[PDB]
Order: sequence, then C-alpha cells, then structure tokens
Amino acid sequence: STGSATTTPIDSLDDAYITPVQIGTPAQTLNLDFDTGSSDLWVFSSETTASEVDGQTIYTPSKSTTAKLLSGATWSISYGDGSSSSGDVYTDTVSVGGLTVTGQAVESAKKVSSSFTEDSTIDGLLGLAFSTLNTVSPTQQKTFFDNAKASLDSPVFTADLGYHAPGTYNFGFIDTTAYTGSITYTAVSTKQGFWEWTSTGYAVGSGTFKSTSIDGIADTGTTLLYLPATVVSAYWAQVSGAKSSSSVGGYVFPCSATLPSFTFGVGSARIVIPGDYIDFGPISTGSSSCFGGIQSSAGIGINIFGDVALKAAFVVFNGATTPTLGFASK
Ligand SMILES: CN[C@H]1CC[C@H](C(F)(F)F)CC1
Repeated sequence: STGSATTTPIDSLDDAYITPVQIGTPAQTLNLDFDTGSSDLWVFSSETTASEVDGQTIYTPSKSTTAKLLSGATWSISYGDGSSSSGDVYTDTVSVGGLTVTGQAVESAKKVSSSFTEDSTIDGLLGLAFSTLNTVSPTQQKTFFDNAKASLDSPVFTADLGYHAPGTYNFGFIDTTAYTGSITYTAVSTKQGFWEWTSTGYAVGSGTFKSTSIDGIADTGTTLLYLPATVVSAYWAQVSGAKSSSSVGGYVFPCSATLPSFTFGVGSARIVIPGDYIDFGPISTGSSSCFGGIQSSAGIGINIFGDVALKAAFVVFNGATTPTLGFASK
C-alpha cells in the first residue's frame, strides 16, 4: 500500500503545516500537525475541557462505530516550546492520503495548554518519531507509521514541505519526480527516539564551506533551524544590524535586510536554504524588527533541523531495519 496527502502552511510565515487525517467510521477529518520529533497521535475531542477548545475540529469517539476505549490507558506530553496536552486513549481506524491503519491509538485530549487552544488551525499532532517516545501508559502505543510499515510497498515516508505553499507527505514510496539530482542517505541514531543524524558542515551565503560535525534531529514539528551558537553567530554576522535580543528571545534583524542563504552538508552533498526562507517577519505587528529563522540551540540540548531546513529539501525517512535519512535538492 501507499498513501499521499497534501500538507498546507497554517499561516503566511509557515509557522507549521497541517495535513488532513480521516479518523473513525464514518470518517471524521481533522487537520493534524505531522511531527517527526514526537510519537503520539493526539486530537482535540468531545472530551477536551470546553474552555480549552476555540475553533478546532474535534474527534467524537461516541460517533465512530469503530472506536474502542483502550481501557486504563492515559497519556501526557510536553513539547520543546513548553506546550502540553494529556488525556485518555481510543483505538480507531485512521487514514492518511488513502493509506488506512486499523486499531491505531488515537489519544483523546482532556486538557491542552494555552498555545494549543489559541491556535484554531491545528486539531492535534500525528507523531512520526520512533515509538519508544510514545507517552501512553501503562501500555506504550505505536505510531501511525510503525503500524502501517509492514503493509507499505517500501518502509518509508517522505516530507516535501513547501515555502509559503503546500507540499506533500508520502507513505510507502519515493516520488522520483519530486526532487532534482540524487538523494544522499545518511546514518540515523535512534538512541534518543528521534531521526537523529550528523550534518557534515555549513556555509553562509557564497562563503566557503566549513567541514564540522553537527548532530541534530530532522523535526517537521519545529518551525525554525536551531544550531550551535558559533554557527548561528557566523550567519547573523553577515546581516547588517542583526542582533540577539534577550527581550524577544533570539536573533532579530532589520526587516529591510536581504538575507544570505544558509547551506548545510549531508555527506558530500549540500542543501541550500534560500535567504527568504530565514525571514519570519515582524516581531510584532508594524515593527521594523524581524525574527530570524536560524536560532541558537544553546540550552535546548540538541540541534534541530526544523521546517526552515527541511522545506529546502525532499526528505526520506527510511524506516528499514536500520533506519536512515535521505536528502535531495528540489
Ligand atoms: C504551535 N502549537 C504546537 C504545534 C505542535 C508543536 C509540536 F509539533 F512540536 F508538537 C508544538 C506547538
């Protein structure tokens, strides 16, 4: 089997991407944030505290003839941005882009934090990291990809995120029309439950490439590119007036600037992030200070190749017995 679904930016900045997901019988379609940095499929639901729902589409398990309470199971998750959610668990039929999994754990939110209430565009998360991170207790549950894997034509999914435009998540096949040149594959460590890999280095604009190992995670559920402070300082030094602002919480730059590109290494290959991809717009409405798309990972404890990086590539998440990542230009 295969599946193919379009992913759409939630706003004009690409702060996140939503992908429609069918849950239950008859189908209830929710728009979920596909997140290669976590391993829970959770949804706004009929169980979510009413004051914490503001415009999201909810899953109602009582209206699904295939929904079953997973007796005794609870879940509770915290993300890197300090957001959180928790609740109980159903199994149900879940389809993405024509690919169907029966008996998928669908984590129903009883509580969500303020950032999830305040974002009407995201109806929940679909985790695509390794199932060792899944938070369901007392019986840990598998991701949608882990449940689908054996049925797929090839044990892979791909992320093809757009810049200010829709893109695609494919399951079970590699669309050879979706990228240029060749796909370079690189080793993955699953020891932290992430798609963790080591970039071979970077360049800033037309500058020389610096060969240096940068260990980090491929994380579709993080907006920005988080790298070591040395690398980030080197990038923003090329932008007149850019500075790290303690009050804003990262690098800002004059909105009048033209940003340089940023290149990262994948083995001997290179992925170029155009400068425009690094502009996250005014820090507040009408400001001439703009928020940078490359930020320091200092204090986070890991480097994160988030959407700013991934949207410059066609990315293969190879779930073979020994997982690997692939990157192509596009
Ligand atoms: C912006 N609201 C949420 C969206 C999901 C994010 C992640 F994917 F990481 F789970 C966290 C913040």
